[PDB]
Parts: sequence; C-alpha cells; structure tokens
Amino acid sequence: HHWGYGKHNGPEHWHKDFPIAKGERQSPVDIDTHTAKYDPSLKPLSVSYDQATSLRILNNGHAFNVEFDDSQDKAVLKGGPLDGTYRLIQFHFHWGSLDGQGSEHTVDKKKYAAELHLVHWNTKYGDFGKAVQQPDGLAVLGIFLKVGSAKPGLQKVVDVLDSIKTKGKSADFTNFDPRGLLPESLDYWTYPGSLTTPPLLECVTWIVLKEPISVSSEQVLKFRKLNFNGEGEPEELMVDNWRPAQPLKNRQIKASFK
Ligand SMILES: NS(=O)(=O)c1ccc(CN(Cc2cccc(NCC(=O)O)c2)S(=O)(=O)c2ccccc2)cc1
Ligand SMILES: [Zn+2]
Repeated sequence: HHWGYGKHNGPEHWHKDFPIAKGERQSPVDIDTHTAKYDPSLKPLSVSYDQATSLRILNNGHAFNVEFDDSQDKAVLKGGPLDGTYRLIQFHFHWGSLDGQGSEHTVDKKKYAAELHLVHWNTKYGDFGKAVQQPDGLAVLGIFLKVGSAKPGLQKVVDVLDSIKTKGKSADFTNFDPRGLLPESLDYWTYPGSLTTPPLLECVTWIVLKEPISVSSEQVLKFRKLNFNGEGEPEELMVDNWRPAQPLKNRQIKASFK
C-alpha cells in the first residue's frame, strides 16, 4: 500500500508515513496575488539552459521525468532569490483529468490544467541526495500550463509518451532543449517550501512564473493516456497527480515584479 493519488493512498493519507506532510513549510500553496509583496531586492533570475544535456524519459508510476546529465555545470539556475548555483537534474509535470484542474500551485484559487516543475540542486552540497537534506538544497522552477494553442517545444515530449505508457518504462531522450518550455516573461513569485511528493522534504526554494505557457488539448490528452500501473496490470490512467494547496503558515510570498 505505497503512496499515490488514489482514494486510499492519496494526499490526505501521506502524513501517516511522512509526518512532515503537516509541517511548517509545505508545498504547494495558493498564491494570493494581492498579498504577495514586490521585493525590489530580488537580484535578476538567470536560466542558463544552452548546454543542457537531456538523457532519458522515465514513467515512474507518479509522473514522467525527463532526466539531464547533472555531472557538470551545464544547465543552471541562478539569481532571483537564490545564493549560488543550482544544476538542472530533471523536469516533470502534474496534470488533471479535466482542463479545470491539474496544477499544484494556484493563483487566487485558480487551478491551471497542468504545472511543469524544473528541478535543480544546489551545487554546494555535491549531489542531489545530500541537497534534499538542506533547507536551501533545491530550487524548483514552476510553470503553469493552460489549454489553448499548441506548445511546439512540448511536442517531442508528447510524441515519446506512447513508448513509456506504464510504470518503469523508459526511453532514450537525448537532445531535448528545455528552453522550448519557457514563457516569454521570467516574472515570478517565490517562497520557501517543500517537495510536493513524498518524502515531502522541506528543502525547496520555489520560483513560480507568473506567465503560463499554452499547450493544445491534443497535447494534454496525450499526458492523460499514460498509466500509473505497470505493464500487464489493470489500466489506471495517470491523471490528477497533483497535491492540493497546503497551509501558508508563517511564510511570505515575494513577487519579482511591480
Ligand atoms: N514536485 S516537486 O518538484 O516538488 C519534486 C518531487 C519529487 C522529486 C524527486 N523524486 C523524489 C525524491 C526525493 C528525494 C530523494 C529521492 N531520492 C534520493 C536520491 O536521489 O538518492 C527522490 S522522484 O521520485 O523523481 C518523483 C516522484 C514523483 C513525481 C515526480 C518525481 C523532485 C521534485
Ligand atoms: Zn512536481
């Protein structure tokens, strides 16, 4: 009976194995746009993905991960609220069964159809596993998806999903450029939080972009054809793999923009 997004093993159950689920800096959160304060002091955000080296795509039974070579400073995130250099290790998404839900963060209680998480680790801790034990170990760049026009830079991802339908399947996924998943503006909100999946470690600086990307209904339909189950098991569509908003507690959300 391991964790997931079903009635019996979903977010409201996670605290029994992962008591930090009820902690002081859990994610996601609702971003109240009127309460978030412009912080002039946030340096520029620097997204340097020109040398990114993607390797593989994996269905992990919860989402799919696009994995990168993080054994050198190739694809890095710096600036904004961050001290030092954060290396891109993977990206993944969370999405809904319907276009009216799927994001983890919300904006004035609005749910987007999906949310992209670009996951980076602080190089001062040497490896990802050491980084997640630190309060400043990770920086996750979160990007909302709305349904409208297709995202050209997403299609290579969409077209490989048939080959990783079930849990534990992977495929080679070289030469994929994550710059094709960014919106025009890098205006953002930031706050200290957590992983949104078990083990729910309180190690993340969240950087949530204001501007959503547009994807087509055909693109998100292909996400919803993935499976949570393994091969030769009853089909469970991979949908609604999002944690709802958690209490803000003693946190302030800062805006990079006036
Ligand atoms: N949603 S999010 O952006 O907050 C976020 C969530 C989860 C992760 C990473 N995963 C869990 C993890 C966490 C800690 C240690 C280890 N291993 C220790 C080691 O590498 O020695 C693994 S996962 O299994 O790839 C994964 C699971 C579900 C959906 C997506 C990714 C990163 C960011
Ligand atoms: Zn995530």
